[PDB]
Amino acid sequence: ARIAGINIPDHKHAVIALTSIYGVGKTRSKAILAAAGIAEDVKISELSEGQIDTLRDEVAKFVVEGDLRREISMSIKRLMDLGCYRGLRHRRGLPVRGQRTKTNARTRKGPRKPIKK
Amino acid sequence: MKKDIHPKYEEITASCSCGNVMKIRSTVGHDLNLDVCSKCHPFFTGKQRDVATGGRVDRFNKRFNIP
Amino acid sequence: AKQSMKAREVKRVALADKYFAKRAELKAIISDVNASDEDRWNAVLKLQTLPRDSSPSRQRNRCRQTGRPHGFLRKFGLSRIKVREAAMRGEIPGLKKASW
Amino acid sequence: PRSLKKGPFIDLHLLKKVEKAVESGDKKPLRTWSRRSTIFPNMIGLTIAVHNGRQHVPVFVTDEMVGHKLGEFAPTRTYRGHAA
Amino acid sequence: AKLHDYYKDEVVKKLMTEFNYNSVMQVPRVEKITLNMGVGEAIADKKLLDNAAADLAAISGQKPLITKARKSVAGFKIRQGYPIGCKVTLRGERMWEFFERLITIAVPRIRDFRGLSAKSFDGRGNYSMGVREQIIFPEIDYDKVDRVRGLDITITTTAKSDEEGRALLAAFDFPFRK
RNA sequence: ACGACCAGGGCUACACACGUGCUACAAUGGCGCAUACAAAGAGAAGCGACCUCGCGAGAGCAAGCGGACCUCAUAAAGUGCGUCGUAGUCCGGAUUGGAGUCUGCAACUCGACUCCAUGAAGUCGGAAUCGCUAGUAAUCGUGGAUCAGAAUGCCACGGUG
Ligand SMILES: [Mg+2]
Ligand SMILES: [Mg+2]
Ligand SMILES: [Mg+2]
Ligand SMILES: [Mg+2]
Ligand SMILES: [Mg+2]
Ligand SMILES: [Mg+2]
Ligand SMILES: [Mg+2]
Ligand SMILES: [Zn+2]
Repeated sequence: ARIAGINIPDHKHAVIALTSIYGVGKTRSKAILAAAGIAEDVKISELSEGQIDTLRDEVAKFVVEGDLRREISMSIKRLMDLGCYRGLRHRRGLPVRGQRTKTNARTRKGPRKPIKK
Repeated sequence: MKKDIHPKYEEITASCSCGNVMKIRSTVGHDLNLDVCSKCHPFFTGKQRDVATGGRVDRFNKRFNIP
Repeated sequence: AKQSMKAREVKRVALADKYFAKRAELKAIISDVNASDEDRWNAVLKLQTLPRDSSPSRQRNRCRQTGRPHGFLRKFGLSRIKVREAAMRGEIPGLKKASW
Repeated sequence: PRSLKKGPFIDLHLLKKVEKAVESGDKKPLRTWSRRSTIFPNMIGLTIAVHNGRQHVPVFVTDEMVGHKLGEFAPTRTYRGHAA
Repeated sequence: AKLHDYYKDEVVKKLMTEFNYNSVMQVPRVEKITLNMGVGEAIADKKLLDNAAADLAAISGQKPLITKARKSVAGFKIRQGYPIGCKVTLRGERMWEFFERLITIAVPRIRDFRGLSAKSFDGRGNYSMGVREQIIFPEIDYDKVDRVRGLDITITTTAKSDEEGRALLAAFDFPFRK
């Protein structure tokens, strides 16, 4: 049901449903289910409330949701405040991990502009 | 103070990494962990604080010993 | 290419041959898990101290006849143009035009 | 990045100069071209002039800078925009 | 509270010997701390000022007063009476608790903190400083802030001059640049 | 000095337009598990088994191989069984944060790869325009040259068809 302040879907199998939590992906979701001892092919709807309480503890074992989002934001702020290359590139919305800017780079730049004219 | 216009203000505890626990009234509502306070800030203390976990200088020493 | 560029490659081969052993010993120290960290640090700084041209990785295979830095074939030691010219003149044994 | 088993990389001449600056006051900026060297804790508070390819950009070392390269704080290319 | 008791227990004695005040009612004392946010972009968006007011309420614990333009100013496109600011006057226990929280927690949080200026005294012993980032306060969670803003902190004292104002703040271990 | 040596930088820039590609937009599919069938090649400052360690990239030890002997190297699409159930999704994998690994004096600009997290656009593309007549097109994997490292390029090779 509700874990880490979000509602994991009922129809979805447990592994996929836990992936909905930010900070949780197939690898963490698969582990949580192995540590709690619940089969992955069980729907959240089939799961009893007591098992859900156990899952919530396993999710707390990992930073997720707001505490993670904050960490990511603070790290990006760190790079921009430092004045490093990766910080200036975050400032200009230009690709930070090397990459080419002559062409492509439209995920970072977003949709094209009409040549500013 | 006017009733029902002010945010809930209540006593909380702030624990610095150095272990200095301070009882401060505030609006946070949840106990808050602290990384640095006036007691351990280098400028206030006048001496470099013991390297705390998480600091870039601390990470550099754990992963590799310069000498 | 230029005479200067050929001189450069001869110097690089010479310095890499002269310092081959020195570099090998330091790199083994640096990669030795058992070795003390202090020893590893000294070995790292020592390798930095040694000439850059001494690294074998700064050697560009060039055509022996001309010095071209592109189109090198290692079996022959020549660029594509000089390989073609020799193959056509019969100066490379067993090298004939291939059809399959 | 560089393997941890190898340890952080720093030029020998720069390492020498920085240690001399810790021993003396040496507030004076350290003009260097070693943009590939890693920032070590014993450089915090010092001003290092790192080359951008045409000029040495002064950089005041801070605590968040440790573990990064010097060249990360001296942009090499000047882009001020296309139409501007 | 804890910092108020310190003033009576320790600060008054230090000042009385240092300045040779004859009456205990002659020692400088802190009157009020005013927190000010100039939301000059409120003209474009009313919500921006509301968010700033919420931030000020979280930082001090008192509902902020929404300050308005004293006169129309054609330069900034403001007209008389437009809400363009928020202010909080802290007195008593709430003042002493904000002061304590500031020096003890928020001031050791500004990046590249070399010390607060000591010439910012106004000539009458009233100190004024400007936080350039509000995330230094523990109540300001960086995750739910719309935009990082700044605040002006003014500490109004009964000190007669700058010497006496610096001494009162110094006695509370204020981090002056020295 | 338009010659020569060196250290840094650039050739990787980025409002933009085009050429050539890759990967998609899914159910003739995704994922999990079990399992079958190639060809052609390379290799001594090299290919590097086994075993052990690590989630992993990799590492440590160490045999064999100048090779129809050993190694790269366990083809993949396929097949069987489950699951998903037409959703921007168990599609897609761009971007970005954190942590690594390897090569190399040295990976900041500007390497490849790994792990954990993030989960863009995209629901089949206008005018136009390209390739192909049979083991071809389509699709699927494999090797090589260059090369310290660095292919979605290139040159080759077979599988289904
Ligand atoms: Mg010539
Ligand atoms: Mg080379
Ligand atoms: Mg050069
Ligand atoms: Mg080019
Ligand atoms: Mg997928
Ligand atoms: Mg052979
Ligand atoms: Mg869309
Ligand atoms: Zn502290």
